[PDB]
Amino acid sequence: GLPHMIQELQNHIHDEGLRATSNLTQENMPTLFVESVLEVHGKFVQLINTVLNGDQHFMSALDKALTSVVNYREPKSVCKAPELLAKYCDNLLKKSAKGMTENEVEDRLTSFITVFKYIDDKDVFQKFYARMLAKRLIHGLSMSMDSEEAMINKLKQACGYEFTSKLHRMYTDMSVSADLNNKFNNFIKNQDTVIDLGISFQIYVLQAGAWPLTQAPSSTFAIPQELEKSVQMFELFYSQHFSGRKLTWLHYLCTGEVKMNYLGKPYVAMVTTYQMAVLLAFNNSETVSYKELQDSTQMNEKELTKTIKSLLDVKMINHDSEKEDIDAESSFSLNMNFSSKRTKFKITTSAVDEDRKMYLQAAIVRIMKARKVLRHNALIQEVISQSRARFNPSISMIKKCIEVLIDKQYIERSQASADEYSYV
Amino acid sequence: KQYNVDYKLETYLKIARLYLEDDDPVQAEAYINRASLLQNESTNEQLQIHYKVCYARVLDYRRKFIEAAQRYNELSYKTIVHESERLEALKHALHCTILASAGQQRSRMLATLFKDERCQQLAAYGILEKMYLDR
Amino acid sequence: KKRFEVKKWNAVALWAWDIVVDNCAICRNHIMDLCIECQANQECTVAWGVCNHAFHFHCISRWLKTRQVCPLDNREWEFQKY
Amino acid sequence: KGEWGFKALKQMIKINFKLTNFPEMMNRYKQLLTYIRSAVTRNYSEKSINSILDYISTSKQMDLLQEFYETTLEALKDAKNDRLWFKTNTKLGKLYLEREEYGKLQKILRQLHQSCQLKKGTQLLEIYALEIQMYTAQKNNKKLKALYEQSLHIKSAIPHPLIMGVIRECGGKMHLREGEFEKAHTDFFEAFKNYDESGSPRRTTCLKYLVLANMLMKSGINPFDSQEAKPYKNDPEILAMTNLVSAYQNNDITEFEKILKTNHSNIMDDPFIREHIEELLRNIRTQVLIKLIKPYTRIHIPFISKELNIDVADVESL
Amino acid sequence: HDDLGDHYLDCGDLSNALKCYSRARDYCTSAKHVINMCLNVIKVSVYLQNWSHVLSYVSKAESTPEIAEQRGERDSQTQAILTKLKCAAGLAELAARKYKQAAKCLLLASFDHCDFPELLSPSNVAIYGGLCALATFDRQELQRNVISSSSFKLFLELEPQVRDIIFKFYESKYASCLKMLDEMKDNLLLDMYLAPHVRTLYTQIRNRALIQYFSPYVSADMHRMAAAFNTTVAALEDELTQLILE
Ligand SMILES: [Zn+2]
Ligand SMILES: [Zn+2]
Ligand SMILES: [Zn+2]
Repeated sequence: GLPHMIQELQNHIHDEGLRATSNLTQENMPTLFVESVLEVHGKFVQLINTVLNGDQHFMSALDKALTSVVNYREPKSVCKAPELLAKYCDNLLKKSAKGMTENEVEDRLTSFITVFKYIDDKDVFQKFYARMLAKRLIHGLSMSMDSEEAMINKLKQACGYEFTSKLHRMYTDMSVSADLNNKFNNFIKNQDTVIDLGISFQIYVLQAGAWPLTQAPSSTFAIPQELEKSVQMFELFYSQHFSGRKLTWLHYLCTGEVKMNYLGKPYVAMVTTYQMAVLLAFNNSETVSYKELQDSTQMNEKELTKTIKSLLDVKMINHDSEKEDIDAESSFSLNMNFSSKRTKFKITTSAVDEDRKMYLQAAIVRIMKARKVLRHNALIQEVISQSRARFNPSISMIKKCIEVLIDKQYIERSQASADEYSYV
Repeated sequence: KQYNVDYKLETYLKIARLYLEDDDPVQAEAYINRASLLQNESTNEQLQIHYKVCYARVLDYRRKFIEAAQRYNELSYKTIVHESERLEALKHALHCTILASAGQQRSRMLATLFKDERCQQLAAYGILEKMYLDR
Repeated sequence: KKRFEVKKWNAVALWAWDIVVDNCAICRNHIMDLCIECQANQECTVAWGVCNHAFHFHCISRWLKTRQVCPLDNREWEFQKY
Repeated sequence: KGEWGFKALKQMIKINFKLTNFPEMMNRYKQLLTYIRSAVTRNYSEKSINSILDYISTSKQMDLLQEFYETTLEALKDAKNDRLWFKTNTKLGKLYLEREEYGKLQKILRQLHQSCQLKKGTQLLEIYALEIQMYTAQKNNKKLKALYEQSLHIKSAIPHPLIMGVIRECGGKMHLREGEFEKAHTDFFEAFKNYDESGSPRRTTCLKYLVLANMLMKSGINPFDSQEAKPYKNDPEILAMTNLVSAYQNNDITEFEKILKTNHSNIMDDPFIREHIEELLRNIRTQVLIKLIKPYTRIHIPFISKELNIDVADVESL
Repeated sequence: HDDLGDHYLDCGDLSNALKCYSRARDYCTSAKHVINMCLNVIKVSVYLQNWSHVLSYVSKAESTPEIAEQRGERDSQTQAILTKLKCAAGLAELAARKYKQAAKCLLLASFDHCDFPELLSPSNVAIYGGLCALATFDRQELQRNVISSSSFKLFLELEPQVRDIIFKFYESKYASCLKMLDEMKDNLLLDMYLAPHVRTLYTQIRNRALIQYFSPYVSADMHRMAAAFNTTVAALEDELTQLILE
């Protein structure tokens, strides 16, 4: 009776969702997906609120159907939905030129939080959003700090403080970087001896643990000699200001301006430090060899070839013939005759997993039968102590297994306290 | 510069050893604490043996006699080192156990050293056997 | 002064603690030691929190059976990393 | 115009400021402000202006700065006063407190909410921290407690780690005064974490208070065992506190009393440690007494007096 | 009804007031009006010195809103009614020879919400909350409800004598505590709502002190005990004989 119609309407909703989400263009797919799911959810919630005075079971089945459909896993393919939603967030929060007032963005985000709540795989979306927010903050592509703070607050309300723990630290790092720069300027200005850096220095000091950026590459990039005084002075300032910390300069994320003024006044170019070391090495003569760049910039082969290719895209330097492949000559040369047109020239662009999941689920079930009641921390500790024999567990995987067993009616959350589990 | 783990481990062990020869147990322990964080990721067996020897020496210097005795005893079970080095590690373990505070841990260490058949060659086997028998 | 000078440099750097963890706050032994409990009578590893405080797994297990907070920052304890 | 054009205009602004000519300076500044607001998006130009007025403006020019601040405050109320008004208010109002800004804040607060009948957590916490600082300067303990409990209601804010330092330090101080050492410890730890993350002067004051709170809650766990507090363990202003903890934990009366006597004019001078030190030298004495009488079934009171350095009457009272 | 109540308050007639209240009790529509009328009837019952009606109305008021709003809502921000009813209940229980419950339900008062000087002044409120707690509360709950309570600190500094009495009694000091109790007894007897209940309370306090004085001892000197209790050895011996007998 009741379960039969509940099940049949659940399949009806699921098929309606698939039909709505199918036959969509691959270019604007995030926006269409978000809008379609939002309109379906709004229509269904209106239909169930206007009729029969709630009937909680109907929207419970609707939420279950949405949760099942959003985690639509293709054979061997990962769930693309969290990445899609993260890209939608990044596009909404970026500085588009088509209006996009702050109030409308906030309304869109607070409406989007509903479809966000169904992800159930929120760690992939969290990592994607963290990476894209880091890029946006570093490159200054955020249209408003208020919108980013509002989005982080909405995410915190949706899930919790622990979910938005690193993003809060990134936001505070951006907030305090300006104060750090002002204090560094005061420190160099108030020194007993005059300090002339020769460079207008602005830095973004970020938490290593909070930010996804890391010195994962083994690049041996030699520092340019002109801006070594800046790094030495800032290291001294940081040592005098914050005790017990160390600095690891991300040389692949720092940019800067090189000005040409005696070659016909061709305005100023803006390039990364990787693209600046080679230009500085070009000061010896118009033509240089790969050996000279290797000995000067001391960069790895991959990074150096990437820099050379990017320079060729700029047409800053060129090869006379088609001998730019892997060889020993690599006789690059300047192309000053191809002068710039603008001024800014702002260029900026598993079997083991399944085995571990099954082991964790079996361990959780066995422990829950052993105790018949436990707390979250005690359950996690017991699971770790039991499964440490084969592998080191990940807390995210343990929590996912706990959630999937709660859904499977193996264990239940206590009515009095939500952190207590009981075996059923 | 991002040095390799072996270079940092070797430099830390050298600094700890130099501070030990300077009779500076606190700085030796400070620079062995850094080495202990890198010893678990290095693959050099010689580096691990040197770190274990230096850690045992630091613990012995800090008058952590029972811990240094256990470290020396487990270092005397390593087949990589020479026979003389293993015997010296066993002798140091025996000396630290004799110098340790009387208790359950010290009694168990004394029993373990007595069960070893190589403790007879050490010059303190009589003291070891008299302390093992609660005499 | 030069032929192709540099005007501005927007640096990006990551700051981290020189020494993150060197001793469990509960057992007072080093974080790579045997937690003082496994030392006297015996796998001992590190168990981090949401505050990234890195106590011994056994020491924090014994602490959690009496107190629900982190020993250092006195905030609600949540497991992370192992 | 453009970037080079605006930079040239700023150079001319500097040049005209060099030769004073005050009326021209004011009307030029007003026209610049109006043009900037009416044409270009504020955010980036405003942070650039904020960075501009700190490198040259700090050198004396007190009356000119007062006039400029007055004119900016008067001419910025008409459009919006949210970007830089908070920081200039905190900077200028620390010393004077001329009793006027609070009045209009109270008037607008009464006007805004009750008349109409949190999405504003960050600015609410900022104004709460400003009120907390002013009331701390005025020594209003009850108002500080009320402000702390009122700010505790905000759970959707992302503030600067200096606001969260001020309010958490106020909470720790009020918890210390009331006697809740467990809450004071975590409040002071949070305040010190925020102050260390951003700041410098008010950093080795919440660490001392956190040390005192940790020692006042039966101790256990060294405060200088976390990442944040460890580098400042050997700080000249924290050496006394870390020695006090090293003596308190692993209790020994001699070391504690020697550190107290040596730093007679260093630690126990502010009314926060000097008031709470009498609770110490009693908890550590109690722990020493407990450890001493553990293996005994009958013990002489004069023996305990000799061991604890206190006389017979104090031993009996303890 | 409001004018009738005001006239009855300023006139003093109570029988017709009781008749009007009985007639109007059946007409209740809003909880707030019931609250005001319950407070008024509590005041008139206090004036009449009839505590059974006070207890019945207090119990009705507590049991009406789903067992006092279950566990408990956000603490008193501007609703000073709860402190007023707690103070009235404390006065009623104290006047009913029930000191322990009076202290229990009187200690839960706030200075910011005790600004009505028409039922019980802060000075005598602190006096009652100190004396009853000293006489009836054990050491643990006296520590956790008086010395540890920060809200009662304001009341204690309002009347420094009671604060000193409690602090000296708690810290095993009885000569000074009993001397100051005797000194303040004369002022306590001139009071209105405490005097008939003072003497017994005092004896209780003394007895408590006596017991506490022997709590940490297995052999005690009678001379030092008598000196600590401001009495001769013979009187102390008689008092301890009576205490041992019961
Ligand atoms: Zn430990
Ligand atoms: Zn262990
Ligand atoms: Zn913590």
